Amino acid sequence: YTTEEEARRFLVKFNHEAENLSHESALASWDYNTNITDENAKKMNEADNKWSDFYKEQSKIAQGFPLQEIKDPIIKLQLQILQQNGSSVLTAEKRKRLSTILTTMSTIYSTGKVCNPNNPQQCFTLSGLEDIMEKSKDYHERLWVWEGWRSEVGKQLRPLYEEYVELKNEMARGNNYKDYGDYWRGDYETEGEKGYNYSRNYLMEDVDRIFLEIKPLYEQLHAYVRAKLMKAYPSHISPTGCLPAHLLGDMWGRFWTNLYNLTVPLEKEPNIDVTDTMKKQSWDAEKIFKEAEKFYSSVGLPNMTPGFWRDSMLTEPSDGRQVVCHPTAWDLGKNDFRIKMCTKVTMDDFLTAHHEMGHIQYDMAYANQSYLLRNGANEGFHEAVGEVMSLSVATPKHLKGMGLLPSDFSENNETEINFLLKQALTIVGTLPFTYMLEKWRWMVFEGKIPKEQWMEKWWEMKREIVGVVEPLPHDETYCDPASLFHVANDYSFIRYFTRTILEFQFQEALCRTAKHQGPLHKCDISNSTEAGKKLNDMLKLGKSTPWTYALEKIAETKEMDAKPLLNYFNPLFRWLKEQNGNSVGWSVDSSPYSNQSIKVRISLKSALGEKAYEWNENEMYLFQSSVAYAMRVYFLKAKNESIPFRAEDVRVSDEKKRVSFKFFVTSPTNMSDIIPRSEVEDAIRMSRSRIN
Amino acid sequence: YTTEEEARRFLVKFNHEAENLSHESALASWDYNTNITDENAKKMNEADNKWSDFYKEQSKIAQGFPLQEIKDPIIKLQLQILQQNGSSVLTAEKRKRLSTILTTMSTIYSTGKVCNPNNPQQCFTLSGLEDIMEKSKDYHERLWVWEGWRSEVGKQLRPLYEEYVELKNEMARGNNYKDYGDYWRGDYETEGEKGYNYSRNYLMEDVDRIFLEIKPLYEQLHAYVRAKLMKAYPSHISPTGCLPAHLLGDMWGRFWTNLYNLTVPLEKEPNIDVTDTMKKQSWDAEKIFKEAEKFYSSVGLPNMTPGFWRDSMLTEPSDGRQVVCHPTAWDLGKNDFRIKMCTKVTMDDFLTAHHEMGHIQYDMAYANQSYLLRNGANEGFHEAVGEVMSLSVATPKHLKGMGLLPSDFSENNETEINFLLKQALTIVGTLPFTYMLEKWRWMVFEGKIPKEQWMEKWWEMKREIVGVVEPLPHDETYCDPASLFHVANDYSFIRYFTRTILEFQFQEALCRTAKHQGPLHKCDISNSTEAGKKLNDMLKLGKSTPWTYALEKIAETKEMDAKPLLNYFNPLFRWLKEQNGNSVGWSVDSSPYSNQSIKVRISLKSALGEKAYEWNENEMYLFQSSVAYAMRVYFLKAKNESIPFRAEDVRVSDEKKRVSFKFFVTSPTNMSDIIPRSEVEDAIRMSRSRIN
Amino acid sequence: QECDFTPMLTGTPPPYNFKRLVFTNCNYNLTKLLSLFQVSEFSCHQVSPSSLATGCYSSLTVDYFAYSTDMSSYLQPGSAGAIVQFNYKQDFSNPTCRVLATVPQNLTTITKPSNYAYLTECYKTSAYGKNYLYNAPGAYTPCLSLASRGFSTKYQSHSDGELTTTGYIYPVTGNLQMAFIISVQYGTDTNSVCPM
Amino acid sequence: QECDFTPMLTGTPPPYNFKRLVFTNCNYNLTKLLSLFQSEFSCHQVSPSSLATGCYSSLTVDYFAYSTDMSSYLQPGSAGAIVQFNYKQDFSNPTCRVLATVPQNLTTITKPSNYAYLTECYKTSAYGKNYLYNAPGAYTPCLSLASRGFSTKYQSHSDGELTTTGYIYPVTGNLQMAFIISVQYGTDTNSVCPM
Ligand SMILES: *[C@@H]1O[C@H](CO)[C@@H](O[C@@H]2O[C@H](CO)[C@@H](O)[C@H](O)[C@H]2NC(C)=O)[C@H](O)[C@H]1NC(C)=O
Ligand SMILES: *[C@@H]1O[C@H](CO)[C@@H](O[C@@H]2O[C@H](CO)[C@@H](O)[C@H](O)[C@H]2NC(C)=O)[C@H](O)[C@H]1NC(C)=O
Ligand SMILES: *[C@@H]1O[C@H](CO)[C@@H](O[C@@H]2O[C@H](CO)[C@@H](O)[C@H](O)[C@H]2NC(C)=O)[C@H](O)[C@H]1NC(C)=O
Ligand SMILES: *[C@@H]1O[C@H](CO)[C@@H](O[C@@H]2O[C@H](CO)[C@@H](O)[C@H](O)[C@H]2NC(C)=O)[C@H](O)[C@H]1NC(C)=O
Ligand SMILES: *[C@@H]1O[C@H](CO)[C@@H](O)[C@H](O)[C@H]1NC(C)=O
Ligand SMILES: *[C@@H]1O[C@H](CO)[C@@H](O)[C@H](O)[C@H]1NC(C)=O
Ligand SMILES: *[C@@H]1O[C@H](CO)[C@@H](O)[C@H](O)[C@H]1NC(C)=O
Ligand SMILES: *[C@@H]1O[C@H](CO)[C@@H](O)[C@H](O)[C@H]1NC(C)=O
Ligand SMILES: *[C@@H]1O[C@H](CO)[C@@H](O)[C@H](O)[C@H]1NC(C)=O
Ligand SMILES: *[C@@H]1O[C@H](CO)[C@@H](O)[C@H](O)[C@H]1NC(C)=O
Ligand SMILES: *[C@@H]1O[C@H](CO)[C@@H](O)[C@H](O)[C@H]1NC(C)=O
Ligand SMILES: *[C@@H]1O[C@H](CO)[C@@H](O)[C@H](O)[C@H]1NC(C)=O
Repeated sequence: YTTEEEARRFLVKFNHEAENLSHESALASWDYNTNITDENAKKMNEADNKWSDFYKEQSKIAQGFPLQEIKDPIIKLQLQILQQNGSSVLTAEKRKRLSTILTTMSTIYSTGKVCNPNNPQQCFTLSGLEDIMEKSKDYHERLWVWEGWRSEVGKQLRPLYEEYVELKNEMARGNNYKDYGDYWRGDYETEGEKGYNYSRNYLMEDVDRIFLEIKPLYEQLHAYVRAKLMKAYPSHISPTGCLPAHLLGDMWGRFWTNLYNLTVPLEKEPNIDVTDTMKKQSWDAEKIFKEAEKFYSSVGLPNMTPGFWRDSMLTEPSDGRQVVCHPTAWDLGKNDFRIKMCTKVTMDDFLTAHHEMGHIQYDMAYANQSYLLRNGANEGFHEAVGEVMSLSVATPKHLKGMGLLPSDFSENNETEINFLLKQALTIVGTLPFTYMLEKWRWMVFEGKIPKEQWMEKWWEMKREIVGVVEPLPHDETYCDPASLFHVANDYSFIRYFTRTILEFQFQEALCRTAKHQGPLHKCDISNSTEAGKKLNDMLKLGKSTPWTYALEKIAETKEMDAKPLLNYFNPLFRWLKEQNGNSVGWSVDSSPYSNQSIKVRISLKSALGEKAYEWNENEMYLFQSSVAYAMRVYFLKAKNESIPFRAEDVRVSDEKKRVSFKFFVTSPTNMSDIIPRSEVEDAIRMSRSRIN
Repeated sequence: YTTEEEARRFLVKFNHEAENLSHESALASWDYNTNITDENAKKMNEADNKWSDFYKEQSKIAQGFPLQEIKDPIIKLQLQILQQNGSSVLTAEKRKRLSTILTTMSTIYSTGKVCNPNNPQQCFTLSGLEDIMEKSKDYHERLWVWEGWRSEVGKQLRPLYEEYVELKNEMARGNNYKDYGDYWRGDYETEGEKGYNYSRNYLMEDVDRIFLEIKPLYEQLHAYVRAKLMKAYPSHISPTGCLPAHLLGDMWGRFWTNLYNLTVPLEKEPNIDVTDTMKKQSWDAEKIFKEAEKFYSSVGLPNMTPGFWRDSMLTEPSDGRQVVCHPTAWDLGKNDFRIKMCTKVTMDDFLTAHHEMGHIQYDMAYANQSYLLRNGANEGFHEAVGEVMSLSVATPKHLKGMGLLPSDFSENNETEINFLLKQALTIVGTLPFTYMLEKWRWMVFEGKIPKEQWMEKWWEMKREIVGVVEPLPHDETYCDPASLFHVANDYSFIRYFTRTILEFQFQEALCRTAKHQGPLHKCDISNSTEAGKKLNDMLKLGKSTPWTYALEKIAETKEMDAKPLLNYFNPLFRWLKEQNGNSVGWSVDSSPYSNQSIKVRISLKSALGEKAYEWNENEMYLFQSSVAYAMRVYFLKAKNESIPFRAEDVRVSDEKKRVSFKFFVTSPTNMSDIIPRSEVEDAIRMSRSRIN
Repeated sequence: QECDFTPMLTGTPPPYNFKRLVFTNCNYNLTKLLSLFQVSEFSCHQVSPSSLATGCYSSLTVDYFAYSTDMSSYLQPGSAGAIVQFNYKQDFSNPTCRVLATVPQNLTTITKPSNYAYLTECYKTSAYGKNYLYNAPGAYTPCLSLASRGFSTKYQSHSDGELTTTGYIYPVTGNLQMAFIISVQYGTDTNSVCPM
Repeated sequence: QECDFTPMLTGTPPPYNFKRLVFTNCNYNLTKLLSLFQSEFSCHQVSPSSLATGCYSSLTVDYFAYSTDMSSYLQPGSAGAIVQFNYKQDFSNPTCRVLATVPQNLTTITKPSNYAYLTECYKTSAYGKNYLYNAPGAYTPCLSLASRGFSTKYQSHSDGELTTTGYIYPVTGNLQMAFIISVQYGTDTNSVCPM
């Protein structure tokens, strides 16, 4: 007589009291975020402590209920989400150790600093450092700063990260999952039945196929970028080699947009600039919001409730309480919607406001489902919904048709090319990097490669896929990949790729209904209702259904594809086909320090036999010291100069145990290419068996 | 019809007009010091620029007048003071170089920084570093911080200081002076009143005799301090050796007062503490000044101008115009006087107020003399006048007799001993240091010591006179003496010794008139007039006369002596004679790193001659690396640890080029080695001809 | 007798609350109607107010509701806001007239209410979801019941049995404003309100 | 005639400046003297009551703008500038010093803009500057260019080879002033007689 209605009643029970408490917690958080005061910290603490206490008590009382007896998928999803133990199966000491090490890593990342030998009393933090990286135009200084930051941050992050990954893998193994990689992979499909055969492991080959398909366009773009880059820095780029890592204009290389200034086809044609009209009209902060509301209502979706316009944060507080301008779409529930942002008069502000309003209007549509299901189907839809509208609104034709941008502008067959190139330098540039980083993190996690091969694997990979070569050889003690942000905060880093694909997937699918004629980049979401009906049908589902069902609802396909993406870039592909029609590709061998080093052949230990020994480190020590002494005496021999060469002036590289070395020497304080081959060759020839 | 009355007319045209600009300029400086604003800054600029304009035009128009034709000493003094070329005889390029290097030295000193390998993200400046040195009581930490600051500051001050000394010597030579030392000595010099003979050279032997006489008391005090120090840090102080430099409590050792806590004979007897009376009565800032005025007038000196009491800076302004609380006694002239200080209720504030009152009294007592003579006779009187009164007012008997400190206190024969010890730990501690530093600077400037021996002499001296031994060997590249304050600001440093003698020189002679009975420390300047008359006779003379005559007026002697000083300490001397009556002295050989080092002297070169060459500061590198490798393999072979021994881990010591020297090894990251002799001896014996 | 609504000027207007009043054979003057209040704004469903000055027919429908000026923009039915399905129904019937008013101070009998209050979410809770009820013509917010308790805080909410209610409180500043609805019923009968 | 000083209530009192007032055989009542003003009186060991009888040589009435707090320094016990560089504190036949804070009843009295007392008037020379001092019966012999006036703090001006520098004290609230009564012994024609 129990069946599963006991679950039904228990569900109703937490439904009664979850919403209100969530409301007070969220309003306390907003109150802090608006006004910064000490008492607000105590308020949030006394709210969140009891909020988490309610989480823990309800979880511990909900654990005993069985799962295999559940038949209805709707309640089964909620029960499976709820009936989770996770880290609770871990003993306290290691849990607190994990928390402490995570906090230590965050703190050590937050307080970096790199200082030059020339003026050791002046130097920067990450902010001014990034500013210099963005503005500077000197090869030497940029290489220097990148190397300095990487060395300083890496040297203090090896053992901590090693222990972190060890403990995480142990936790994942103890949580019934094969590896932490599985645990992250235990999401983002986690379903499929009666029409859907797919499981967790299939994602690997899905992304592999997608990247393989997308490769050629990126290869062509890379060819063009390499061809153009040699203008700025001659005698540094091999015609068939890769590119220096530090020359990608950004700290890491996640975005290439900053290179646009250098790859502009020509400066003869000015771009679109209509800031004058709004600046002279001086639109109020509310005018843009009202216009955006009119635009969105033009497609049929319901407009926001009047109560929203009262409780809001449209303008600058103009009060002593300092606030941050990072746009946010606070969804408090119970039809309490608020937007936090400071408003100015710029196109970027316009598109950001449109994005935030898209966020909030998507959130509104599904308010009546439940509490636990108040979420997106995956990690990509929520941002995709805003991104599609943001892409649509920027089209010049609509801007001309809505009142701004008068008809005194005749577009040509090159301006759209410039717009497409600008979009491509960001939409596609980050895909190889994201793929490479995610793959490397996975394989490190499950333990396929031992710890000692981390850095030797990393640079090989960067040579293979992305097409970037290290500026200077790096030994094993470094921990380059930890210098990033998302690496040091244990944030899942797969959403970006799938989000970028689904964006254009939805764009093409929806534009299909509009019955456009020309290239997809000219599509519009102007007056229409069937498109709005389809969009509402998509959004209202929420988390109650598998996402593949949603794609079938619009995309009518059970999987993703790059065909819409390449179709959207077809004019760009044809334009680029006429510029690099002779050569394209790379070789994973060449490098800047390739024509400068010396072979330094190695004699076999067994050939010597007597008085022979394996390195066990500590011996290239002697080689470096001896060659440094030889160089010091060499300069005194005829050059009559007093350069105090040091021990760490010899660069080990490309070692195979007892099989080979390679090295070259650099000046104490101007390490770019100095001390060419001939000088060191003469110096080493001069000396005698005092070395070997 | 010329004679020298033309000089009289010139001096009239000078004195009648040289005023009425200083007043306004100093008023602007006062306004800036009280009000911090940019308008005040530009006021100071526009005032001082024309002030220096007037100075330089007066100088350039006054140069042509002859000197040998002047017979009256009074006018001759003013003419000699006004007529001088100085740096004007230098080229513009050298002058700007000197200014730039001085500014660079000041800037680099003001922005020091040191911090530990353990927590590199946090580092300190001098302000908190001095506090850490003052409070910290850890041998390891204090030695570490001292070494770090010394290294960091010294490494960036060698070439600049070399250039500075070279240029200063050149310019001094170009100004008709043998050496810069002579130029500095030109301020103590004075002519004779037909029975006085005082040349610059005589000063050296005078100070030498004074120091030789004073030595025994300092020797006994040093014996007691050494005997006491071993309580805190056992197994660090040789019974007959010197003391570590970093253990002198203060950053450099310029004062010893901070050791009082450790050298207190016993804590059973509480000291004088009468803060309660004025803390509960809350003496206002005005009443302390009024009482000090009453005290000063009691001896017969004229009281301050009534107009003063309004225009002053007695209290805190209590506004946003931030001010600094350094006590100053500004003499604006034209009977305009001001005292600048923030007043609290403490004994130290009381004595500082009395000191400033003495300063202003002495300054005001003379106003009839011409402008150019409105200064002290030498560099010592102007502070000696205040210091003598400050010493006099601190006596407990007077404080009892003036209303405070009721008669409910019976002094014993030990409390006065504690007071005398407290005074001695500051009055006498700094004399050896000052003498040593001045001698070193003199000899370096004149040029007997070549540059290459700059640092080898300093530590010898510190072993000889003061009685301090370095904690770790220091090579030639260091620049220890420039890490101080006055050295980096080119301020003459000899005044302190003469002033320190002169306070007691005056005290004894003046108390002679009062007809005291007991020890001089019980003397008083209570109600009386003849002493005031003598003081007026001393002060009113001004700069119009040689200072030896001033001493003869009250001191009635042509030279200074330490006999009053030792007499003042006679009870202290007899008390200490009963504590170290067996052993006292030191040997300039012992050192902390003496029983833990091994000679290395093999005459490899001179023994054979072939395949070896003279030491060229380079093969030292080979030896360093070789011994580091030997230690590495010695640890790895059996101890099984990973200590990446560096190159900078072997300490080179005294050198003669005679193939003999010592050293010891140190841990990579502790700066305090243990590494007994046996281990390093075994490691070096294990190795083979790979090294030598 | 006369079709007069004199006792209307008594005090606080209905906040979700509603009323219905009807008259009999009578005579009503246009002069008093004009003198009721000055011209702020009136919108009639394609019926001239002047033509209404003649003709005795079934009945009128007079009601005054607390409101505000700006929200009259959203008064016009062009969206599914909470005002129509989750608050007082915007009932559509025989052509009617809507009037906005800002009452002057000299009518001292009227009492200014403490604060405005319009419902946001009243619904019959269920297992899977919320199961929103939607207002219908001739229903007047069927939720009612526990809504009589009152509202005291922002987003104040309370539930009884299995009905849950929550509303919004709008503080009042300055002079208040009123909204008048005059819905008409045609046909001459005993209930008919006659002119003069 | 009546030894009356009615025109004293005329306007601004003398600032270094001085004047001489004397009378002849007359009658004077103590009632008007008492009604003149209410604050502190100090006589040179002479009872004011005993002065109400007897006709003899003359009185010495003079009124000088001044401040209450500086009256402490008024008493000669120091070499402050008030005596040797400002109005002489002449000592003679026992006199009387009185302090006053004049009310506003009689508007004829005019409040001066600011007070002014000399600080340094001297005879400039070659080595020093001849800090000459005031003497009894001299009334600040410097004078001369001091009549020009003072405008700024520590304002200074010199003429020929005489240099002068004074102080300007802003006045807040009701003005304050002092009397001096130095009487001359002996009965004669100019003697002031009581009644
Ligand atoms: C490090 O050495 C490089 C190589 O010589 C220097 O770069 C040169 O800088 C000059 C400046 O006039 C340029 O004209 C040359 O073309 C540069 N050479 C190369 C190969 O790029 C660089 O300046 C040195 N850096 C420092 C700090 O001394
Ligand atoms: C400045 O003036 C003072 C007095 O204010 C002079 O002091 C006099 O000096 C003479 C010298 O012969 C003595 O005879 C007097 O007795 C001193 N007078 C007092 C009151 O002490 C002082 O000499 C003057 N200075 C100069 C340089 O002329
Ligand atoms: C450097 O080595 C010294 C060796 O003495 C360490 O000093 C000792 O540290 C231990 C604890 O490790 C204490 O118990 C001893 O009292 C210390 N002093 C001795 C034995 O004389 C010192 O801690 C080391 N430095 C660091 C940073 O670990
Ligand atoms: C949440 O609200 C949506 C609003 O669209 C409801 O959608 C309704 O779905 C039913 C069938 O389940 C249709 O008959 C209605 O026409 C839909 N209403 C629309 C499109 O406005 C949805 O059912 C609600 N969910 C729950 C659990 O009540
Ligand atoms: C989760 O952890 C809890 C608490 O230890 C335990 O009772 C339960 O069996 C675990 N397994 C699942 C599937 O929840
Ligand atoms: C999917 O199909 C494969 C291949 O037949 C099969 O091995 C697997 O069990 C299927 N999985 C599901 C969930 O149907
Ligand atoms: C790019 O060039 C523009 C002008 O075309 C300039 O304002 C801007 O600073 C440059 N840098 C970046 C990063 O855009
Ligand atoms: C919809 O049609 C109206 C008709 O007036 C037109 O003004 C408006 O621009 C159209 N909107 C869009 C988005 O095309
Ligand atoms: C100073 O310089 C001037 C100007 O060149 C010169 O006449 C004079 O001899 C120099 N010497 C002295 C001592 O002033
Ligand atoms: C000091 O005495 C020496 C030695 O007799 C003599 O040469 C010198 O001239 C004297 N100096 C003075 C200033 O009297
Ligand atoms: C000395 O000891 C006293 C207590 O006797 C303490 O307050 C003080 O901090 C110590 N240090 C110094 C430098 O006086
Ligand atoms: C000097 O003696 C007088 C008269 O007894 C007394 O008032 C005064 O305080 C004494 N002064 C000192 C400094 O003791």
